Amino acid sequence: FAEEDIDRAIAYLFPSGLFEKRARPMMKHPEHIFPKQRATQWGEDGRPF
Amino acid sequence: GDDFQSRILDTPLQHSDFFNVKELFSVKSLFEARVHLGHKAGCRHRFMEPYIFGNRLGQDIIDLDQTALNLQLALNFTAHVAYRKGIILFVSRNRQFSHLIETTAQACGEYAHTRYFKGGLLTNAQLLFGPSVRLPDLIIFLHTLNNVFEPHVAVRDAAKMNIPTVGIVDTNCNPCLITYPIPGNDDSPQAIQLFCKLFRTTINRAKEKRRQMEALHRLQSPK
Amino acid sequence: HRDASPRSFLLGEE
Amino acid sequence: SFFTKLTAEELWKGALAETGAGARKGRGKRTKKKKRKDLNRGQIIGEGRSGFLWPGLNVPLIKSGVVQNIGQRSKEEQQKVEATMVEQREEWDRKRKIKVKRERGWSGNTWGGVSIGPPDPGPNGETYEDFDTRILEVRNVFNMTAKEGRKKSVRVLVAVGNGNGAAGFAIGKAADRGDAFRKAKNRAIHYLHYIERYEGHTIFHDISLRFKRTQIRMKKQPRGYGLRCHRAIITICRLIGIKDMYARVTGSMNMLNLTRGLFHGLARQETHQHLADKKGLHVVEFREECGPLPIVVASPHGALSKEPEPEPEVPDTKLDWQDVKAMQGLKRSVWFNLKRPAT
Amino acid sequence: CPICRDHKLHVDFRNVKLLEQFVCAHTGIIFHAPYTGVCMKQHKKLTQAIQ
Amino acid sequence: KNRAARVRVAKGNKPVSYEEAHAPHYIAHRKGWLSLHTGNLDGEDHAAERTLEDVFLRKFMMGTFPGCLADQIVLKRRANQVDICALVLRQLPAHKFYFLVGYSETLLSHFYKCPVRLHLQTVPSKVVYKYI
RNA sequence: AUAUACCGCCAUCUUCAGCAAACCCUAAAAAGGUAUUAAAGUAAGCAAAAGAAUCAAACAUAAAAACGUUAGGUCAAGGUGUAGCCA
Ligand SMILES: [K+]
Ligand SMILES: [Mg+2]
Ligand SMILES: [Mg+2]
Ligand SMILES: [Mg+2]
Ligand SMILES: [Mg+2]
Ligand SMILES: [Mg+2]
Ligand SMILES: [Mg+2]
Ligand SMILES: [Mg+2]
Ligand SMILES: [Zn+2]
Repeated sequence: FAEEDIDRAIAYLFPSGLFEKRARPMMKHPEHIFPKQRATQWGEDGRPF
Repeated sequence: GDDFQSRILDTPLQHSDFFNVKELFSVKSLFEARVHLGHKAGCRHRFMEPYIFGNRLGQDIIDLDQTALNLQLALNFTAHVAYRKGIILFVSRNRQFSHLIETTAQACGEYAHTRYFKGGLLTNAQLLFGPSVRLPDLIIFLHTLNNVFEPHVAVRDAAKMNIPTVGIVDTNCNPCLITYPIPGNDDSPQAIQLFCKLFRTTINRAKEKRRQMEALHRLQSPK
Repeated sequence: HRDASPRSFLLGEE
Repeated sequence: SFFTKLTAEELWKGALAETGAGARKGRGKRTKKKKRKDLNRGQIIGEGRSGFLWPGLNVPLIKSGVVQNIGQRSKEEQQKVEATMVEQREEWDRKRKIKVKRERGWSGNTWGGVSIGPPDPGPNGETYEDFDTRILEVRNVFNMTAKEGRKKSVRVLVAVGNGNGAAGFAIGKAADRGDAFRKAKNRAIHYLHYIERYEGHTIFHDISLRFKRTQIRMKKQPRGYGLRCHRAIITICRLIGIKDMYARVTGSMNMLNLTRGLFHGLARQETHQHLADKKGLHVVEFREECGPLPIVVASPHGALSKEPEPEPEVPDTKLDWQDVKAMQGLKRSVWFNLKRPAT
Repeated sequence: CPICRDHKLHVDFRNVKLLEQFVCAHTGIIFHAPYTGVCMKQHKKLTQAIQ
Repeated sequence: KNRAARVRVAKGNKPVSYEEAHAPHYIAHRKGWLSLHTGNLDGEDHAAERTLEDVFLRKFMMGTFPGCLADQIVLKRRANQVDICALVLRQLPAHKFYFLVGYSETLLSHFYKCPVRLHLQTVPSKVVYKYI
């Protein structure tokens, strides 16, 4: 089972006819959906890396 | 346990020159690097006259004897701060020496800010950097003037935050708010290169001494 | 000009 | 009709006329203004005027092991439940008007001298419960704007102090008064002066200064003298921890210049220990209630000198006519040294 | 006033702890009535009790 | 300025749900329809009766579940079946909901002469899409 | 009766580019806060932008357009505050 099959399965099981496709149901890998964020720029002692 | 931590942190303060910074420089060494050369008399600041040896045909000369005394104090202070694992930030807006100063900070293991200084960087740090950002414990101003011939904003902003400042102050600079002023030439490449090496050798010695001090005291605990 | 006075604060209507 | 009925949120929004244009431009001398009320506050699901009892909704579904059935309260029983609800409804209303007194300031309708509490906690949970905030001036300044015409902001001057020598002041400006209070209160905690008090109750020496056009003449006083100063100086002195002092303010009574001039002088005074170090001599104190007994209040930290301080035959001090005028035998005002409450 | 508002407070020569509050510890002078806000009737009573 | 079904901006302290945040021009674009029947399709009858029934069904559920509705209800008609899907806050005891479901179903099935079922999904608190 | 108590739904500048909030700075601040070879401003929301619609693609058209301005329009869409009528 692949990402392409996932999108096809979700489209059948949750039919949405919204014109904007960002607003449609999605079951994507967390990397695609969650914005990758800059991590902590300093350690426990507080010295920037 | 508690005795060892007290020994590591309290013993260095019982010696006048714990890190032997006196040997790094000499009046002759400073004179070779043209550290006694100042701006013309017209550019002179009123609070720099104590440090000026005289006026050699319009060019103010900086007493290299006061420079040696002041540099000893400033290098000594910078070593204890580095010994205690404090954050040291090098600050300058001279673009000729921007790459040298950033390379020096990287060699020492410390930090450099040679770029445009944002208003509020120190007084409004938590907004600009994050909630629990740790500010620098010492700021070394290799140049205390910005490119419009005005005091660098971080001189006042470091005083507002009660951060000590070690700054090179040429005849046209204002040393009043510099905690440890070092009177000397700031324009010549050979003068700036000397100061960068001194601050880099000093910081590495202080960091190395702490490693050795911990191993000796740590080893004693089992032994 | 009348409701900016400290009356509400000094009475306890918080 | 049942189809022309609107919700409570829409009924109160219209009736209160809060979002209406008139309120926004402040075109009414607000009085007798409608007060919003929640009508679902004391209503229990399953309770009706008819008094029916619904198992599983407003009464126990099972009672003493018996499965209940639908029922209705008698006319007498319902009149009791209806009465009890009215009592609870009225009880809440009376509590709404009940309030807790807060001490006034210099006057009943002014904000000057009103405590607004401690500053807010800091970045790392640094609480300031030991600090108190007092208001020194609230002004409604105006900035003319093309979009809004005359636009109004609240400019608040506050002072803070822990009553133990540390105090500061700041100005906060905003469009809302509550915001100006927060801005000024948390800003002043970042400008804390430390003021030297002689023996914890007074200044180390007389202080005369001019800040812009405001003049202040403070005098060191013995214990039990109390604060006999401008009301703003009494407020700031209590914040600092000074208990006994005299001060006179002349020229302009600008509150900011008085606050800046006060902190300027109080922060640049000279402790006895500092004077002993500067001149190298002992600082000795002679109290008339202790006779000629010499009291040493500060000794030089390093080497004690052996050259006596020069004592001129006639000093060249610049004296103020107001102070000297009293000893010349001239009459004081009827307003001077009147009986006043303890400060 | 402070004395009248609290009925249990009694101005008696034997109640020295109360009387001390109305005398200056540093100068030993009895405070005038405006200082503490007591009414003239109680201030006269306080002065007699302290004496 | 257009005012229809638009929750306006204040100072960033007003919670709004996903449904409330989106103005009418986002219908069929970002948010769907709360009612789904066949009465507005082309060549279909009884639109007025489906629309009148919906208006009543929404006022009925608001009053029957006062303060217990987290969001607007969704009405789904299939054949003669009616399905009401409501997000309800967890304020009332569990047994009280079982009473109101049995009551609201029987009453609305004998009023419109169709099988009516109530579907309740309980939320811990109203879901906030954004603070405006 | 009162749109000069209002909700609701709109007109107008307007497809104009601003609005509001949290901070920070000033030899005091009524306010103001930019320089890129950079000199005190900073990090987020709403609008714009983007996106979606006119069933390829573009362009275009629609839609969208904050906060305010005109006590603008509407108590007669409906609802409702205050006052008034109830043979
Ligand atoms: K209107
Ligand atoms: Mg130079
Ligand atoms: Mg009064
Ligand atoms: Mg109007
Ligand atoms: Mg757009
Ligand atoms: Mg009009
Ligand atoms: Mg009507
Ligand atoms: Mg009409
Ligand atoms: Zn009395």
